[PDB]
Amino acid sequence: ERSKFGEVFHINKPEYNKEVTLASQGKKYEGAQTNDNGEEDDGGVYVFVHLSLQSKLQSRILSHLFQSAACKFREIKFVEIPANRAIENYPESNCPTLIVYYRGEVIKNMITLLELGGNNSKMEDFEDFMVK
Amino acid sequence: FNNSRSDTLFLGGEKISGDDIRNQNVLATMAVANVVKSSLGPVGLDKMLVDDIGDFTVTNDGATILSLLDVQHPAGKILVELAQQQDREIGDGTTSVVIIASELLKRANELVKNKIHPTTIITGFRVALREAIRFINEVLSTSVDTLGKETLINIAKTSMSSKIIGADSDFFSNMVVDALLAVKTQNSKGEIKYPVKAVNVLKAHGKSATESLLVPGYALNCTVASQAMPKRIAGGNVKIACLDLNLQKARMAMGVQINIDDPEQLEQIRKREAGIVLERVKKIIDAGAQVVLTTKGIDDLCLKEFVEAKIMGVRRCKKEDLRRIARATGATLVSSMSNLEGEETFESSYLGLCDEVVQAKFSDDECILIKGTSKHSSSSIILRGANDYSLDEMERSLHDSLSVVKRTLESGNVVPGGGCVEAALNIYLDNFATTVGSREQLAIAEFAAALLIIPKTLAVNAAKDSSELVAKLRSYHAASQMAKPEDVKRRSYRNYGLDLIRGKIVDEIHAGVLEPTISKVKSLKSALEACVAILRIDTMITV
Amino acid sequence: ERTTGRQAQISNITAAKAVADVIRTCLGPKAMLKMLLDPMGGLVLTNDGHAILREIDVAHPAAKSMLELSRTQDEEVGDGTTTVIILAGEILAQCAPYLIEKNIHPVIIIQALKKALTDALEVIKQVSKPVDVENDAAMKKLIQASIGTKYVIHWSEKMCELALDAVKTVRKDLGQTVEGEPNFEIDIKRYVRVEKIPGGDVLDSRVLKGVLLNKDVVHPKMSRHIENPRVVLLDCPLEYKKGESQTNIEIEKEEDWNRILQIEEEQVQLMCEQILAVRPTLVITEKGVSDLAQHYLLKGGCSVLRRVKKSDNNRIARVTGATIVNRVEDLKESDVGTNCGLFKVEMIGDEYFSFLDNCKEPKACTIMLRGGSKDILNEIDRNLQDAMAVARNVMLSPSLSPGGGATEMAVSVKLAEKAKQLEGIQQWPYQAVADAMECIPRTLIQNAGGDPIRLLSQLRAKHAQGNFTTGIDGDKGKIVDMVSYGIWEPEVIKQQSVKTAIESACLLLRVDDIVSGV
Amino acid sequence: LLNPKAESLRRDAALKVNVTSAEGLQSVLETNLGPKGTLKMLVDGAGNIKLTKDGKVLLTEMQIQSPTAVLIARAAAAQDEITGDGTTTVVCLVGELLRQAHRFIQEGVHPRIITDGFEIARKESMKFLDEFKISKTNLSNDREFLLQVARSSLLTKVDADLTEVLTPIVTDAVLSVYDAQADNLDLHMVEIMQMQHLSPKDTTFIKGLVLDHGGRHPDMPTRVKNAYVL
Amino acid sequence: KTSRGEIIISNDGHTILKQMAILHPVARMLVEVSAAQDSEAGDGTTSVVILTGALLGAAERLLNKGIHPTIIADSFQSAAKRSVDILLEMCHKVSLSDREQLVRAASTSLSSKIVSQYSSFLAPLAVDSVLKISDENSKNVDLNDIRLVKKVGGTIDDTEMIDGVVLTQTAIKSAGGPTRKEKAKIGLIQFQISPPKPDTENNIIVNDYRQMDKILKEERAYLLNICKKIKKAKCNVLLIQKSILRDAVNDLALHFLSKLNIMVVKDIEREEIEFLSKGLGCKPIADIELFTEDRLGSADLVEEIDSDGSKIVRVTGIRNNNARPTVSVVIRGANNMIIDETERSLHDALCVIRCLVKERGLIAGGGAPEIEISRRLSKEARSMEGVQAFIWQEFASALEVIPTTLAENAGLNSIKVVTELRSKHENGELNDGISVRRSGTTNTYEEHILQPVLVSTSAITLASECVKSILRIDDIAFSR
Repeated sequence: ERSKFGEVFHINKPEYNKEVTLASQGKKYEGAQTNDNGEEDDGGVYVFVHLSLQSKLQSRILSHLFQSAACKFREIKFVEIPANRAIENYPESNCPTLIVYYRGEVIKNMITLLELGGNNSKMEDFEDFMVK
Repeated sequence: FNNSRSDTLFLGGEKISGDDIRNQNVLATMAVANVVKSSLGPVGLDKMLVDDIGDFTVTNDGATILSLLDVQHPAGKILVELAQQQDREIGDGTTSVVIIASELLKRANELVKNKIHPTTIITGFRVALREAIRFINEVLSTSVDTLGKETLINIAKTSMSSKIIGADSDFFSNMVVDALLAVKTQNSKGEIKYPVKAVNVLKAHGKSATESLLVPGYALNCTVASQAMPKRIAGGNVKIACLDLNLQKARMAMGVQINIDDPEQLEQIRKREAGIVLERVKKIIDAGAQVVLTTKGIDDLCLKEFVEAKIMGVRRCKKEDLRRIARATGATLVSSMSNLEGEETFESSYLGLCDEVVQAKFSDDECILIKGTSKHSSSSIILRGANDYSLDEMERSLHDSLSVVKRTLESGNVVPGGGCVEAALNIYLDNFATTVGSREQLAIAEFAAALLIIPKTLAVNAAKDSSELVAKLRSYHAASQMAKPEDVKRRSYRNYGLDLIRGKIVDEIHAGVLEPTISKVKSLKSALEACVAILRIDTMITV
Repeated sequence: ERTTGRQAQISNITAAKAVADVIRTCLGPKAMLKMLLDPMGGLVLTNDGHAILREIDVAHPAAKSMLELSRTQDEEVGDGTTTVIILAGEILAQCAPYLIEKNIHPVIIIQALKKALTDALEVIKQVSKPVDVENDAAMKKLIQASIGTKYVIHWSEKMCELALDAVKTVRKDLGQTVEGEPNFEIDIKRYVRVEKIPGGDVLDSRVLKGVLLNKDVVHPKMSRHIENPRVVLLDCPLEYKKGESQTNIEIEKEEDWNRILQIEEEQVQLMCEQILAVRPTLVITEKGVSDLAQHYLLKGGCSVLRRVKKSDNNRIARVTGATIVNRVEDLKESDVGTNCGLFKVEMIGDEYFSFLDNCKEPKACTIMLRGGSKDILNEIDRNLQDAMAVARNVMLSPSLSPGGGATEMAVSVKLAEKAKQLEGIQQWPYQAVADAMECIPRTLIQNAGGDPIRLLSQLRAKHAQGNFTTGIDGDKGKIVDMVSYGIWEPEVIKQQSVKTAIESACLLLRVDDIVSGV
Repeated sequence: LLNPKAESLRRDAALKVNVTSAEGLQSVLETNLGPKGTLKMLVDGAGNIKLTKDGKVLLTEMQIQSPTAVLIARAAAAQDEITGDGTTTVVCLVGELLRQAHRFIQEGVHPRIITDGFEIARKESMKFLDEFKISKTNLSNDREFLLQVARSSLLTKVDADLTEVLTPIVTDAVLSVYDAQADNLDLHMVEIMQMQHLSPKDTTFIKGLVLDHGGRHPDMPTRVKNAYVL
Repeated sequence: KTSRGEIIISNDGHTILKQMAILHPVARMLVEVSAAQDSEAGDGTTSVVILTGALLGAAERLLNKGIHPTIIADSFQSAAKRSVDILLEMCHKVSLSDREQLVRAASTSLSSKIVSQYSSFLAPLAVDSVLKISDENSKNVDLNDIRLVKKVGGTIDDTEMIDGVVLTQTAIKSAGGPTRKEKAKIGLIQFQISPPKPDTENNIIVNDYRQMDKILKEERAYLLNICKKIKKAKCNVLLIQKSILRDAVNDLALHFLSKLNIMVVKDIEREEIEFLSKGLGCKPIADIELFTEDRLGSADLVEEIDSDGSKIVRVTGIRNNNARPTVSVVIRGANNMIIDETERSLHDALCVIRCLVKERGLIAGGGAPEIEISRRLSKEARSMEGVQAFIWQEFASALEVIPTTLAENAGLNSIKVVTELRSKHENGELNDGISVRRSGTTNTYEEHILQPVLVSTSAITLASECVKSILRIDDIAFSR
């Protein structure tokens, strides 16, 4: 506890840096607080950001894998933004893209995720990633 | 094609009507028929379904295919809803319903092209459906020719054809058929239904498979607790006392715990606790019982009286088994001895008579056999074979065969399958149409011809020449019906179907291809309902 | 969306042929290399069939099914990863003209394929030769084939012995008419995992007839050697227990906090007495065990192990027979795991040990592997896994079949001879299977750089008129006697490959359409 | 017999592509072999230009598009981590061997036969290398041989004018760290420093260490003789 | 198919027109005509549209002959007046005081529904429900004042009229709920009984235990004062509108009301309040400050009726001038389908009875009146002169569209049916028409196929008005 998220959240462009930026926090009683600084001494939330295009194979496969992870990894935040609404001129050549944030900072930039494990990606390929 | 962008009638979306809609609906139904065709009959071929992600599944189950099939058409989804309703009501045969509906819609469209109004087609099809229902009722039969004849024996052999037991099916089928036929009963309120669970299976390594025995009685899956009691008592005449009241050592009080250090007081408390059960046991011994069956178990201390009295006690007995044994032996399971203000078993009032009761040793768990009841009509199957692996395989095969034969028996009103109904209805409706006219003859004839799709599809799925088999089936049915007015038949008989394994026309009643009347009636009625619903759509608007 | 007619069958057959052709060159010691090009700039020249079939992406569902079959066989059987796909593809290609040109219904082809599978199994049994599974020398010689010419070539001599000893420890040779033939019930994945012990040499490795536990005594004042061990397994922890619903502790005086400790002592003492009622010698609890529980159990004259993973208990119940009870109060006298060998904890290589072996046959064991470095240990573990898989294949049937394609050629010849006398429409698929069986010798000839036609014809003539032990030499590339050159493969691998390939071909032929659906 | 979003080479197309890539790489690295070779000009796009001749550096810095060329370059790069030289030799040998193998294959020779012949020739070449080498003496007065070796190494990389400067510097630097004894050799004992605004020929050898930081007072002595270091 | 992806299949003209999303402004006149027919007649929305189309075709043909649209409209109006007169002449009059005729008409209307064998009870139910408010010689009576209350449970035979008004919500089932009260006054409350809940920013600030106690006492006092104010107005039945922001009746408020002998009913929707505004004759109360006796109703007794699980609150004996006998028929049934079908059947019966009340009498169905009127108008138009004769002939020809459509939809020979009807009408009068039961032309009157005359009269009038409106539009312009 806390069982904070439990599902994949939709992101609109105006709130991208709110929902992703908000990786930089814990909550009350999840860490030490000090004089004139209420921030937890520990790290923040792992946020898995999916930049998707509905037309692409891997995007469809990942929508399944991301929600399936969300159902078990209750403490991990999973979000999805249409790729075309995240990056101006998002190129199809990078599609799909996964960026992993932590404590407000960028941890992974995985591009054309069809090669991140099997072409027919299984939860085994995604759970092997999530533990790295 | 693709009629759209009308120059007039500016509405909120595109609109079409008439022959275009009729042709589109016919094409959609033909597309669905193409998907469901290969799944008809036991010899059908598997089809693979692929999603938008990349996963796929393979199966020949028509219901599953239709449930997972992606159909995007206002008229196409009618067939999917039809199949779902049939699965809810019948649970099987959706492929035949869909094929019949598609053929009926195609023939109705052909009639429409022949200047036949849709309403006339619907009326004629409904008249044909009513006549077909009447004929089906006329050709119904109950569970007959099942004892002493190869009717359910072939069913068991077919179910056993895919298992090791197939080699000795010639005998195991007879065993299972006799076991399930004997247990015929009215069930509840004259429902006329065979028991849901019956015919226990046992394993043995003696002799061979052909020596498998049918126990003339019941069997209990438990032990006799202490080994000091005889395993077989009173071979000439053995009585069984069935009691539900527990014989386990009772407590002085439910809410009082015994913490006593005085030997005398401990002895008194133990004497009372053991004496309650000893009196309960004595109420059975005084009745002259030789075997005691207790559902809630028997304690070791109270078994001393039985051991001295040479009475075999049984613990952890099943309530249903004891009730059945008591009823078959003329006794009744005693729910409790606390009648009014007394405590007794009514000696000689609830004791059943049996010819022989013996603890029989078998593979894995042992059991106690109760044989020689006054009227039980049940039996247990003892499996014999070369080794334990064969015995277990035969046990599973016997379970499957009993399940299928019980399903067949429970249907007290069945009709021959394998295309018999379809061909007979085709011939009957062809004859009937020649006496109606009034613009309904064409519709009735087309409806009759529609039913011929099922036998044709079955023959095609059998890798045989469908034309020849269907023609022979039609000739046999016509010959059978033509002799009806003469009230004499020597070579003309009905109930002939299509053998999809040997590619021959055989009597399905003897072969073992029968289906319940409700299944066929609902299939035909729902197929016609779906066809009518599709035909009633002559305008489509997409906003 | 929808495919009707022969088009779907043609598509499936083409997909199968495309899958097969890629690995067609993966057989034999002369197997050619392949280039795998990722969308990025990286690439490899790996020649491993499993790697080729794993890193290759196929869009057609039939190709995906074939790849899944090969991947499954890669673990179900120790060999035949590429043979199955090649054989299935060749059979499908041979049967294609009958379905397309001869207008033969798929059902006839499937039935004929099943009959040809039965005939091929019979022929494989006929041509196989027996082996001495009881003499260690023959087993070592046979298993050295899959151990030599590898990183473990240096220790092959002891590697063969270690693998054979482990397999025999897990092998149960029993035959009777009561329980049937167990088929040796050999399980390597679960109850043969190798324990890597740093230090020592391969020759120092030993096979433990039981389960080895790395959990040391939870308290120094505990027995480390029991000559009459008895194992009892429990799950519920031995510590302070709260109520099922919300539990609150209210203490007024500071000294009254000892009430919780007193309650814990009482509960732990009761649980320990219940455990000791069964005369145990070692208490294993999956959950945590309090110090008071350890003291109480020690007072009873038994050892205690706490926080033991379920993986250890799963094998302990197999090698010791101890029954695990979730609740301590429900423990029964019959749950005690009697017939246990020892609790010796002798340390090897500065590592903690706990041996639970015995002179029984629990179909489970542990391999105590030693080595001079971690890399050596890992390589030896992988090679031992491969060698034990090969030994399991050999011992599951005390016979072997000639290699170099001799078995396939003999099967083809016998199948053709039998099909000549069937006198039925099914004769065509039997001949198709017989011709497709020739794929292996064709691949061997092509990889050897010989004549793909003349050499195959000579081999077929030799099989028809001579013995069935003639095959293709890996190095010379000529037709030679397999027995003389010591070229052999286990019969189990051949039988499984043929069965799986024919079954896969039948399953693919059954599918006559692919439709969209979710 | 293909799948979407994929491309494959059939028949002998793969062999032809590999041979062409190897020939291209050889021609790229053909001109820089030997003291009479040329230099390659590399532009990173940020304004930095590198004029390099060493094969290892050229392969590492230069981008390669042909996958076969990438594999060849990566395989040849192993020379740097083992011997430190011969990358160009490896590339040229691979290119010519592939040329000859392709020429024979056009005549119908199977690739496996060529591979076996190459292995046999490799064994024979190892035997010839063993029989052909010359054993160097352990004399401490071998400074002349070290100078010759340094000159041979430098002439391949320099314009033949800086050789006179670098040969003695390299020889002395290597000899000072490794005395005439078994012990061991570690090039980390030789420090490498760079200075700007100086002539290329100014390169010199320093027996000891040079400190980056200097004095910050005009009265400190410019030179100190026999100083005690604190 | 709607823009939301839902697929709607139905042969009802009203639903088809609504879902068609007609964009042409003039074509929406057909939707308006259908709505008017539903409001007045309640049936025949297809017939009015067909007549409008036929009249439009006739007008187009007349225009092709060089006739100005205004003359077309005037002549169509005259022909419609004459046709209405002819139709009224042949109508078979009935009396609202004769329950037998109304019951027969209701049974005939209900025969088209699945519930047929139980029509012997549904027909008299609707007849009595309408008669209790229409009596005789009441001219037009609006059936919308009749409320159909559905409740799960019972069977088809279980029904009740309640001459007063029926509420759809149950009484408080918790402690203190009287479940009934005699000599009760019923008022409509729009507010909720809860502690102070300002709509703007608000909060409770506590700095001491005494402050918390004072706040709690103030909240309880406010609840008690609200309950006492409700009681002082003599409102013995409390009807609280459903709300999700404020508790309808707090537990303390419930106890206070129980001590005050006030019947409490909550979870009331807006539709029920609107219906009770006329059923009870009272007025809504915006806030407790405006809660007084003048805003309350009256009733002899209000109680919850539970015979076989009905659990329905009813109000009887209002005896208020503003209140009217808005009969609320109670519909019961174990299955939801039973109650839905009963509601639809009763609505159809009420529409038929309303058509009878507005214009007493029925006419033969199957297009017989259309054929007879067409023949009479064709015969009479021969005496006319000028453009009027041509327009009357065209109108008479167009009138035969309805029988032609009926014949075509029935699968009968289109041309032959019209000739058979015309030949038969030479001897009979409003007796022979198209019947789907006989698949041909038969004596509809003897077949009990009867339709109210008002349906045909309103159809003719609406078709005439629609064609006049369509022809009167001569230009289209944009306005924004």
